[PDB]
Amino acid sequence: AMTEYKLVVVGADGVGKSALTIQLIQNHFVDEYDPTIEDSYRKQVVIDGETCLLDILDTAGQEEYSAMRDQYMRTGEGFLCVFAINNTKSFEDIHHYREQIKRVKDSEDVPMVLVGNKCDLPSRTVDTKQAQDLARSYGIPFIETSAKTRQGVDDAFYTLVREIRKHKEK
Ligand SMILES: C#Cc1c(F)ccc2cc(O)cc(-c3ncc4c(N5CCC[C@@](C)(O)C5)nc(OC[C@@]56CCCN5CC(=C(F)F)C6)nc4c3F)c12
Ligand SMILES: Nc1nc2c(ncn2[C@@H]2O[C@H](COP(=O)(O)OP(=O)(O)O)[C@@H](O)[C@H]2O)c(=O)[nH]1
Ligand SMILES: [Mg+2]
Repeated sequence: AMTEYKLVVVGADGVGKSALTIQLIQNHFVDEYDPTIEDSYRKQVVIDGETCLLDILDTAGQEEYSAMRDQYMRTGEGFLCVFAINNTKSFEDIHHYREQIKRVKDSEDVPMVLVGNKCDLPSRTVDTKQAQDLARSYGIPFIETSAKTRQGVDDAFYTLVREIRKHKEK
């Protein structure tokens, strides 16, 4: 049987969560994917010769807390925490997303990757030092992505899978 990995993509509206997920699954860049659609997508990919079936939750919608949303997020094995390099507020928000993951996982050691998306854009307000300092504080990898050019997309998802394996057997 394939090995299943439950991945969850989190961050502010507009950072590129859907664009990154669609690049991974469909190998194209979507300009305008409905900002309100939250769904789980499946990708079969071989990583270090293991056939993986990724279950990727592309988050969306309102800021709502419930036992049922808590429990859904608790089943996540690994999280991509995405901000956009031209969105200071999305970066500032990362501490909150990590706090919510740590709360439902009741752990400081949750497989996570910090993803700085939209690296193709010229209007950079979050410098790489800010990103690297935050990831080092959390003890997690940082990787710059462009969903537009596809730079870093495979790297972000494969690295998260490897972080999950390092944490737990699969
Ligand atoms: C996301 C998320 C999330 C986790 F990563 C882990 C466990 C969670 C448990 C929960 O019950 C709920 C969530 C969750 N759901 C939605 C969430 C959501 N919305 C609106 C912005 C776009 C969206 C896709 O992130 C959905 N937004 C926020 O925080 C939004 C901010 C901005 C305005 C004030 N909020 C707090 C904040 C800071 F910086 F203090 C960021 N968190 C969510 C959340 F924790 C969990
Ligand atoms: N230039 C550029 N635009 C992007 C990138 N990723 C997403 N976008 C655009 O930013 C907007 C929001 O992306 P979306 O994936 O809908 O964000 P989400 O709200 O986090 O799902 C869309 O117009 C995307 O085309 C990227 O890496 N570079
Ligand atoms: Mg989206």
